[PDB]
Amino acid sequence: RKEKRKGWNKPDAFHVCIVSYQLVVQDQHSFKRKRWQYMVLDEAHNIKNFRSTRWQALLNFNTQRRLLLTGTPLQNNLAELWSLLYFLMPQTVIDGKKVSGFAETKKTVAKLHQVLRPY
Amino acid sequence: LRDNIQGITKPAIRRLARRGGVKRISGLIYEEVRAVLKSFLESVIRDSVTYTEHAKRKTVTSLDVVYALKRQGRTLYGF
Amino acid sequence: ITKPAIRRLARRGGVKRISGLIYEEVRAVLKSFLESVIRDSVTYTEHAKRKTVTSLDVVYALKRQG
Amino acid sequence: SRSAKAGLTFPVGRVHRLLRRGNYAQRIGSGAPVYLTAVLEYLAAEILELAGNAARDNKKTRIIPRHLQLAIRNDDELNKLLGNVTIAQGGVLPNIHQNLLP
Amino acid sequence: KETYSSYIYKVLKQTHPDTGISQKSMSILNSFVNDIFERIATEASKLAAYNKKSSAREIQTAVRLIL
Amino acid sequence: PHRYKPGTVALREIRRFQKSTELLIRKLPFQRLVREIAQDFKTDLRFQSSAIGALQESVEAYLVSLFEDTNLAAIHAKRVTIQKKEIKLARRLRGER
Amino acid sequence: ELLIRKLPFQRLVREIAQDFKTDLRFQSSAIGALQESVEAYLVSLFEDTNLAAIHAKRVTIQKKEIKLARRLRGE
DNA sequence: GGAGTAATCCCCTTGGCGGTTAAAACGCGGGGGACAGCGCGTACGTGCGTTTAAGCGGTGCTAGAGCTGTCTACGACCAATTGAGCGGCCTCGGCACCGGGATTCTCCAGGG
DNA sequence: CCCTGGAGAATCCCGGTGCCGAGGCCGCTCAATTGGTCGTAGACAGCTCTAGCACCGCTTAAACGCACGTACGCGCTGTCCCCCGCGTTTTAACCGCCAAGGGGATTACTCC
Ligand code: BEF
Repeated sequence: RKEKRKGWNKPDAFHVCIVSYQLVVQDQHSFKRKRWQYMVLDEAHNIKNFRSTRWQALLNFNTQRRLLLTGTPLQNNLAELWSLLYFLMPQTVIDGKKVSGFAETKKTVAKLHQVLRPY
Repeated sequence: LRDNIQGITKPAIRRLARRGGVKRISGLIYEEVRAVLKSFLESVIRDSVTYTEHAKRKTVTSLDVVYALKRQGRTLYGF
Repeated sequence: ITKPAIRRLARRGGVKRISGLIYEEVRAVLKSFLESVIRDSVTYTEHAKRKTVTSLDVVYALKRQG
Repeated sequence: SRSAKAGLTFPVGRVHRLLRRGNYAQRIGSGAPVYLTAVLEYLAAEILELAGNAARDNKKTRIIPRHLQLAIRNDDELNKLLGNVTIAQGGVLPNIHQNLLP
Repeated sequence: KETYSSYIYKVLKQTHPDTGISQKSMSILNSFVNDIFERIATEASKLAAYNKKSSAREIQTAVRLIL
Repeated sequence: PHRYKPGTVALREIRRFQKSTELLIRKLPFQRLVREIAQDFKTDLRFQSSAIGALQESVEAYLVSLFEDTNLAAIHAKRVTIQKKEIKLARRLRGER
Repeated sequence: ELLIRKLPFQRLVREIAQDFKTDLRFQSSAIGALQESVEAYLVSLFEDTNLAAIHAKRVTIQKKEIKLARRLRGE
C-alpha cells in the first residue's frame, strides 16, 4: 500500500478513502495525518464493542460531520443502543440509567423511541 | 506455513538500479545484487544465531537492528 | 621513497607494467595517511599528564574505531 | 529549574542519577556530569535551527523524513563522526552518469 | 512520560518563536541524541585508567576526538 | 507510436524515481525473504511492529550503495550498466568475509 | 624492515609532526611502526587495485584503479 | 476466616477466507549498451658506469622517567521540605500533491 | 547530409478547506536541597638514570643516467546483444471476518 502512498496525502487522487474496519483498527497512528470530512459505519450492531481499539482510533478523529449507517439497532441492552449516539457524537452524559433500567418496559421502549425520534 | 521468493522483479529491481544511477541494463544487473543481499544477510544472521546459540537466549527490543547492522557494515536511522 | 624503491614496488607490480602509474599515485596519500595517524597519536597522548609521547597513553588510541 | 546553571534546560534529576551512576567511570571528580546535557542542548539547538529552516521552506511547515535525510547527509562533521549510517523513509542521493546518459 | 520536547521548544523560542516541526524528526532526535550520549560515555570511560589519574577532561577528550 | 531513444526516456525514469520519498522497492516479497531468513533457523520471534520497515530500509541502504559502487566500477570499465564483475569488485574490497 | 630506509621516513615524520606541538619527542620506540603500517595499507591497496586491473582486462592499473582500491576498502 | 475446589471472564490465540494491489514478468524495437583486437607509439623496461647517506660504534652526562614518605584536595551516605515539568488535552497557525495554466524533454522526417 | 516544424509526453507557482500539530497550561509529587558524617584519588618532595647524542669516523645501499628498445591505452571498428520503455498481466502480503477451547486469574461457595 506504500507504493500508492507517494502522491496520496493531500489531493483528490482518492475522492474518498474507503477504509474498512481493516485499516482503522491497526493504524490509528498512521490515520492521524490527513483530514477526513465524513465518518460512517455499516450495520453497527456488531460494533457494539465500546472498549475496542477502533473506538480509540475513531474518537480522536476531529471530524466536522460524523454519520452512522446502522442496519438494525437492537431491541434490548440499552447500552449498545445508545452506543450509536455515542459514536455519532460523544456529547451525551455517560449515565443512561436515569431513562430506564431500574426505575413496566412499555414506557421504557416508548422513551427509547422518543429519544431516537430526532435521530 | 512458510513462503519463499519468486525472482525480485523486472520493475522494482529496475527502480533499484534507477536510484543506483542506471538507465539501460546489462544481463548482470537484476539477479546478482539480490545474491549479494542474500550473502550479506546470511552472514549477519550467521553471526546472530552464533550469538544466540552460544548462550541460548532470545533478543531484546527494536534497538538491536541499528547496532547489529552497524557491526555488519550498513546501519540505519529513522526513529 | 625514491625512484629505486618505487622500482622494486613495480617489480612486484603486476609484471611491472604498472610502474609509472604507481610511481605517480602511491605518493599522493602517503603524507595524508601519515598526517592522520600522527594526529590520532597526538590526540591520544594529549591526556597523559606527561610532557612527551609515551606508549602508556597510546595503547587504546583507536579504541573507538578499532 | 534544576538545569539553568549554565544555560541548560533539559531535565537534570534522572540525568544526574544516570551520569553519576554511568557505570563507566569510578567518580566524575570535578567534574562535568552536566556536559553530556550541554552537548545535548547544543545538538538540540542545531537540530532546531536546521529543522525550522527546512520545514519553513519547500512551501510547507512540516519536516518530511526526506528533509532530515538530506540534512544528515549534508553535514561533514557528522559524516566523519559515524559515516556508516543511513536515514529511512526517504531515498538515496539522486545520480546519473554522463556515460550512462545518452 | 518524561519529554525533552518542552526544553527543546524553549531553546527554539531562544532561536525561533513560531516554527513547527514534525514528530519523526523528534524520534530521530531521540535516537541520535541517545546514541551520542552512549558513544560519549563509552569514549571517556577508561581514559582515567590510561594512567593512574582516575572528571571534566574525560568528556572533553571524548568530544575532542569524536569531532 | 512515439517511441524515442532508450536512455533518455530511461533518463526521465531516473528523474522520476530519484525525486521524492517514493518507495522504489515493490518489495513485500522482500519482507517474505526477510521472514524466510529469520525463521530459517529459529522461531517465536515476537518482534515490534514497524521493525520490518527499518530492516528493509537497511537492506535498501546496503543494496543501493552496492548499486552506486557497481556503477562507479562499471564506468571505470568500458561498460556503463551494472555488471556482476563490478559488483565483485565492490564487495570483495569491502571485506565481505 | 624498512624498504624505504629508516632515516628518510624518520626525517619526513619529524618534519610533518613538528608543526603540531613544540618540542615533541619520541622514545626509543615509535620509529619503524609508522612506515610498517603505511606499507601495510599500501600493500592492501595494491592487492585491491590488482584485482580491479584483473577485472579491467589490463594488467596496468591506473589512477582510477587505485582510487577504487582505496575508496572501497572501507574509507 | 483465609484458603481449597471449582464455576467464571475472557481474550487470545491454531487456523482458514473476503478484499486487495501491486510483483514479477512478458513483450516487442532498436539503438544504445557489450566487450574486445588492433595502431602504434608512447609507455614503460632495464641493467651497469657514477656518488651522499644510513644506520650506525669509539667518552659523559644527558631531556624525560620511574621513583617511596605522608599526606592536600574532595565526592558520596542519610533525614523533613519542596519546586520542574511532568500526568493529561488538544488549541489557532498553517498545512498538503495534483488542478487553473503548459513550457518544457526527446525524436523524427522534410525544409534547406 | 545540417536545421528544424511538428509530433509525442508531464508536473511546477499556491490551494482542497477542514484538521496536524507541539508541548503550553491545571497544579502536584518525588528525588534535588541543607541538617548534621566521612576517609579516599592526586600528589609535592625526592635521585640518579636508559641508551646514546654532541665529537670522530664510517662502507657500501640505495639513488642517479643511457642507450636504446620493445611492447599495449584508448578508441576505431567490429558485430552483437539485448534488455529496457512502459503498457499489460498475472504471482502476491496485510488486515478484518468467522466460530471455538486453554487457561491465567478470580472469586462463588465452602470448610476444617
Ligand atoms: F449494511 Be447491512 F447489510 F445492514
